[PDB]
Order: sequence, then structure tokens, then C-alpha cells
Amino acid sequence: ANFLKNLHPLLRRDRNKKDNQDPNFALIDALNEEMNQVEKDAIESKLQSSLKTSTSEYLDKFGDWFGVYRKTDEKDDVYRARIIKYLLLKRGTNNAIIDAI
Amino acid sequence: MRFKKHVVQHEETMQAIAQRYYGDVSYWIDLVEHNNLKYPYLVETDEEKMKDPERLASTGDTLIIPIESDLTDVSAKEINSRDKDVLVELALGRDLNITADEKYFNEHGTSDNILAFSTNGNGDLDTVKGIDNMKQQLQARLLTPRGSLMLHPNYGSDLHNLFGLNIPEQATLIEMEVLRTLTSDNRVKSANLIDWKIQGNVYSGQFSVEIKSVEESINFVLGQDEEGIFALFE
Amino acid sequence: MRFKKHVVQHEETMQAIAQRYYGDVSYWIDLVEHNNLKYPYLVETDEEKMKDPERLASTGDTLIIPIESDLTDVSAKEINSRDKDVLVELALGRDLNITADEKYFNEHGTSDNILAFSTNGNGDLDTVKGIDNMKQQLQARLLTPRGSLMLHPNYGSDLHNLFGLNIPEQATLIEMEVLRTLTSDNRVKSANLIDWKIQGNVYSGQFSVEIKSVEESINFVLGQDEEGIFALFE
Amino acid sequence: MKTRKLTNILSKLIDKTMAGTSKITDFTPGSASRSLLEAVSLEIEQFYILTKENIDWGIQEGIIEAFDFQKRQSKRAYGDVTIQFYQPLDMRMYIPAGTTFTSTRQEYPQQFETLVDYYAEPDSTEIVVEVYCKETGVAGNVPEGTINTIASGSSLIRSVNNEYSFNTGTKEESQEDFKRRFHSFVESRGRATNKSVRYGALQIPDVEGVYVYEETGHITVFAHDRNGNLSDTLKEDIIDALQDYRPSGIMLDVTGVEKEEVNVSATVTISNKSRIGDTLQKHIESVIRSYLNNLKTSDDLIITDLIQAIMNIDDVLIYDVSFDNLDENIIVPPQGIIRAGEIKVELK
Repeated sequence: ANFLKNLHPLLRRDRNKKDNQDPNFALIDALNEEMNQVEKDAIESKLQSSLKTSTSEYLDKFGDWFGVYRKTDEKDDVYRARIIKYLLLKRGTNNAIIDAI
Repeated sequence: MRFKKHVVQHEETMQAIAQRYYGDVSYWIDLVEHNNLKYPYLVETDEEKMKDPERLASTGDTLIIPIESDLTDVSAKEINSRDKDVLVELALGRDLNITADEKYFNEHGTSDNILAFSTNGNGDLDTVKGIDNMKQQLQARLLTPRGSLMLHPNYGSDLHNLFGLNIPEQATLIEMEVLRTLTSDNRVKSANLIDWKIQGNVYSGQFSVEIKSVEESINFVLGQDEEGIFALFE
Repeated sequence: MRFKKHVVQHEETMQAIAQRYYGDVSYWIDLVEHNNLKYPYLVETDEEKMKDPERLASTGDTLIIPIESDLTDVSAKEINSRDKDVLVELALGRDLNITADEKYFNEHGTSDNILAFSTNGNGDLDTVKGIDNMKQQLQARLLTPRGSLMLHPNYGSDLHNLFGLNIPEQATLIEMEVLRTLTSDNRVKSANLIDWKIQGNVYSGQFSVEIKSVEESINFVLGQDEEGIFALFE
Repeated sequence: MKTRKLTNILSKLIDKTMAGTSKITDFTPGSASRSLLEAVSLEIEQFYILTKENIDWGIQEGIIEAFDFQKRQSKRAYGDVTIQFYQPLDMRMYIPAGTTFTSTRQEYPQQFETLVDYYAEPDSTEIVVEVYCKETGVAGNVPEGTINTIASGSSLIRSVNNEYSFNTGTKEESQEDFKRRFHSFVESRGRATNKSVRYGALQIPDVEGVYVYEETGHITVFAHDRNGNLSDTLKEDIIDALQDYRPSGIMLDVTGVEKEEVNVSATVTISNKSRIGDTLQKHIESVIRSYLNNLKTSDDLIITDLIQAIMNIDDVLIYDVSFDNLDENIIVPPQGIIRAGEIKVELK
């Protein structure tokens, strides 16, 4: 969101008093809105690269990597908990069998 | 690839066309072979052409002459005045009008936030072409401080620092800086001082700028036909 | 080793800094990597910097630009007048004031036991700097007989023997000896006669001494930065 | 990344532009404003697409990095070679490592060498020695009867012959097999289970397939390499890898699969008789070798399957096929496997 900072210095950054319908300010603020929205999305994209904070599609990618597939109507939190549990399954003892049952 | 195309003229013959283009009548058989013409090559009117439209051509029909033509190496004298205007317009480029409202940024030349886009009155963005384009670019370069523009250290001018004393030395510094700034433009063939004066505070000067001639711009644009870019990346 | 250090300016960007220093914006990623900066490189104010003080820099924070800078090859026009004064002062050296009480050893120039140390009035030894230093050294050399100083045969002057007759010849001998004595100093770029006269007993003359210019002294001292001695062993 | 598209971005830009000013009202094709906004939105769209792709790549990379589950590289082919002498030996001759083996068959110019020393005892008639292809990859999967030269130059050697086709050479691991073995890794985190034993046995890259045969208080691990053999060194390595995974207190044993060695002799008739030659014979033999050496554990051999595999090479050019040594399908048990013996083809 450095669009106005790296813009050509002579161009106006502020809607001009002489005209409330200044098309230059309109175009600049439009482009600036798109730049800031893309920056916002790029910041929020970090949550998808972590198993802890992933959501639907990327969480499905993680569960496909781990071998665990989403059930019908299975939300993100229970699904990630089920993946984590599936990785940490004790096996080979009475207590493990009892828990599996 | 490009070829010449000839319109059949009244009571023309293939031998005359061959002499006109190839500089020898002997090519008329090659012209027939390339165009796939039957023996009455150039019929009098369309009634004869109805007998065999495929293999016959009438008056006003277009023939193809397979000679490799090229838009460069063409005598500028043949080119029409409107065609020359369009050619120089393409050479000097089209750009979005930002130097509208001359009075405002003339009242605040050194400051920022001085110029802005404008509309052409037809709901589309305003555009400056040819001489207006050159005016816009030269004004913008002179007004821009040097080094302030991103990705372009050398673009601009040092006039913002030349607000010095009232002596001939600073006048000469201004003049030299302005000549440097104008020379920096590739399209400016040369620039030179006309006259200057000092009125205490106020300095006044005027310059003469010779843009590239019509012939050079025509040659450049017609050369560009080989590439097809028809754009300016100077 | 020495590097440039840049203070973040209001609403500055890394691309602008890269263009300013490296002459190309492409180095901004190298600047980030060297300074270890997180994505909001130049925050608006310190409130944002509180979120991550280690990895973020705010306005007024100092960045490092690893470009090998050197104090020589710097335009003297940038140097401040006080900085030039200090530089020439260092170039011409500081020394303990011995030529105090000018009247006394001016009344007894040829004799010994003529000059002595003095105090600065603040309980420390008196010191002469810059032009005062040059005055002191030139006076002491002219007053010293040649060969009388230990460990330095050539230091001094032969004026003690030039108390000859009153004719232009002895005047010329005096003048030549004085020019030799002044030339002997490395810092004296040149010396030359101005005017002389004879009044029977008394001889009178005056000279003009051109010490090394400010530019040369600046260049010498800034060159000395490479060694760090900042002292004179001429 | 929300996976926006070009049309919505351009529409949003145009709507905001109209809202900020009533002067601009020409957004038709070929207009300056429309072209500029279109270019900007297209670049945004490409940024979003590449961001999605890079995130997918990043997830795969973090999976690799977290567990240090490195992808397996190309494997160099290796097999054994039979060597015969004129008469039984009196000197206990010494064959050092690096002894080169080559083949005069120019169709398979690859080279092989011994990675370990060998000794031939006195009063011995032949020796079997393991060799390793110098070059990695599939190139070292020569057919049977290829290697016939030894570069030691020893006068005692009568003849040299690899009895079987080499099959252990392979190229880089595929993505699906990497994901499969990662699934096995995840399942085998619980050490003592049957799948965990199978993973531990498969932990050795050389091992091809494993069949865990289970009894009360006893475990038998049938394992094999990509040729169907199980060398003692490979058995020891499997055992050592199973120490961490096998259950404590239960007997465990490692043994080689029940390999079956199908020789084939095929009589094939050809419609276009000009095409007869050495090329067609070698191509058919190659197809048969590839078919048989692709059979997995417990795959039955069905003669009609092989018939259609041969005939599908060219249904017109090939007229009829007949086998001179096979007459009935071969049943393979769960711990069994089939591998090609001598493959021969007669063109008519």
C-alpha cells in the first residue's frame, strides 16, 4: 500500500477543492483501493500456510498429505484436531485398543 | 510479407502493367500465371466477366503483382499530407493529458501535487498528441526535479536548486541546466538560447527547440513497419 | 572500514533509498536482507514499531547501507565551514606557544634566551593553532641560526652573519637568505619579495607567504584518515 | 487467497471509478481507461494464481522439511554374474572390488563392476558374484545373457553369463510413491502394528514388496528386492531396521519370497513377412520381459492376458501366436512372485 508514495511526485494525492467530482482523485483512489485489498489478502494468506491456522481447501490439502479425508459436514477445527490425533495414535497396548473401541 | 496490388484501368493491357512495374513487358506471362487468367485477361465490362468470373477480370478488378514491396525506401513526395500528419503523430507518440490547467501548475512550478489527469469531454481520458505531446513531455521533464522520479535517477531538472542570486553567473547556470534538460530528450535535435534578462527578483528567458523533422519521423515510422510495434520505448 | 548510515525520512521508501545510494532500485532487497527488516519496513510511527521493535524500523531510526565509503574523494563543497576550519587547523598542526611576548624577542632577535613557554590563563600550557602555529614556526625558523639546533643541521637561518654594509648587494643577500629559509618549510608553497629599503643603519623589508590552500589541506587530512595518525612529522 | 477472477476485479474497478466521478462514462472496448484497468486486473489475477500455486508448493515443501522425509533418488541397477572355469581350481584366486564386467552386445553397452572382493575356493567349478551398474537409472536393466565379458583378463575364465534379466535399475521416485510412503510413515508411527512392521521392512530402499505372514506368537516377513531375490546383507539390514519397529517378546523371521522363474518360448506369425528380422524379435522379447517383471506378489500369470499383451503390439502385423513351453495358467501364493526366465521368440 505504497502506491501513493511511489506514484509520480507531481500527480495530486488529494481531491482538489475546486471540483468535488475530480476524476484524477477518483482513478487514484480506485487503484489505491485495489492495492490495499491485495495487500490485505496477501497478509491474510499466511494463515493458509500453517496447519494450525489453515482453512477449508488448504486444510483439505494438509489432510490429503497426512492421509486423513474430510467427513460429511466436518468443520475445520474438529478436522485439524482429528488429523493431529491421527498422527499421535498410541498403538500396541491394552489402553490403545480400549481407546480405539 | 507485402505485395503491390493494381486496379485494372480503362483499356489497360497486361504488357503495359508489366512495363510499368517490372520495367519490362516480358513479365506479362508471369503476371497471367500468378493471377490465373484466361486469354481475354482484361474484359471491357462485367457482362463479359459473367461468362467466366473465376478466370477473367474486368475493369475495376484488383490484380496482385508479386513484387516484394516495403514501406521504407518510399519517396516522401508521394505521401499525402494527411498521411504525413498521421505519421509524425505516431512518431511523437500519444499520451494521457496531464498538463491541463496550465495556469495552476505555472503558478506553482516547483511544488508537488501540481498536475492531474483530465477528461476529453466525451467520457474518455484526455489525450495529447504530436506537438501537444511534446509540449507535455518537455514541461513535465523541466518541472520534475532530477532524481525524484522512481526507477529513473537522471530524469528531471535541477532548477529547484538554481534559485540563486541576481547576477549573470546564475543566469548562465540556469541556461546550461535548461539546455541539459532539453538535450536529455532523444526527440529534441538541439536547443539554444534566444534571449534572457533580469528584473531584480524575476528572471525571464526563452529558448528555441527543433524537434526531429518530418522526413526523419516518416523514415522512423515506416522502418517500424518491419517490426509492427508502432510504439515508443525511448 | 567505514559505511554510510541513513536516517529514515518521513514517508520514505526502501526503493527510493536504493535509487538514491546504489543508483538503482534493485538493491532494496539487499538493503532489507542486510538490515534484517520485516515486511512493513518503514512504519509510520513508534506505535507500530512497538509491535516488533527488532524487525521493524520507524521514522528517525538509522539504517546501515553497506557501501564502502571513504572520506577522501568527497566534494569539498559539501563540507561545512566549521569543518573546513577544523581540517585546516589539523593540517597546520597544534604546538605549544613560545612566541608570546613578541616585543621582547623582537628587541633581541639575534640573541639566545629570547622566547619561553606561556600559560593559556586556564592553568594549562598555551597553544598556537593554524595560522598562529605557522607564524610561530616561521618566526622560530627565521630567528634560529642555521646549524645551532641539535639533531638538525639545516634548520635555521644565516641572518646573524648578514649584518654587512649598506649597499644593494647585502640587501640582495638578505633577501635570498630569507627566501631560502621560507622555502625550507614544506608547508610554504612559495615566497617572494614585495618591497625593501635602506635607511643607513636600518634595513627594512617585507615578504609575502602563500601557505597551502584549503583544498590541499583538506585533501591531505582526509587522506590521513586511512592511516589514522592525524599528526605532522615533516 | 480468495481466488478472485478477472471480470469481478475489472467490474469493481470500473464501478468505483464511476462512483468517484460522473465525468468518466466511456468504458467501451478500445478505450484507454478500460485497457489500463484491464491490464491492472489481469496482473492482479496472475498474482493471485501464482500465489495459490506457490502456497501449494510451499505446503509440499514444509511436509518434506518438517519430517526430513527426503525424496528417494534414482537407483543404480545391480545383479549377479555366473563365471565358469576350464577345470576345478587349485589356487584360491582373489578378485578385488572394481573388477569390471562388460558386454559385447552393442545394444546394451553399459558397464558393471564388483563392489566387494570375492574368493573362489580350490576344487570349485563356478562362482556367483554380485555386480553393480556404473551408470544410474534404467539403463542398467539389461536382459539375460547380455554380460559375457570380464575385464580382469584372467586365463582361468571359461565363460561369463548373467543368468537373469536385471530389473533393479529405476529412475527418480514418482510423486505418488512418495505420497504413499509418507502415508505409510504416518501409519507406522505406532511402532508395534502390522502396518508398522511392513513399513520398517520397506524402510530399506532396495526392498520392493513385503508380505507379513502372521501366526500366534510368530511373525514371518517375506521380503524381496526388485529382482525377486533376498541377499543376506539385505536380510540383515531389514532385520536391523525392524528392531525399532517389531513388537517386543514375539519371535520374528525374515525369508525370501517363493520366486517362480517363467521361461517363455513363443512362436509368432507375421502378416507382412518383410518386417521379419532381429528388431521385431527383440521388441517382442522386451515386451514379454516387461510384462513378467512387472508382476507383483501374488499376481497369477494368465496366458490369455499375455496373449493380448503380445497381440496389442500390432494387431494387424502380428497374425497368430503360440507358446512352445506354456499350456496352463500359473497360480501364485500370497508369499509368491513370478519373474522372467529365458525369453525366446521365433518369427515365422
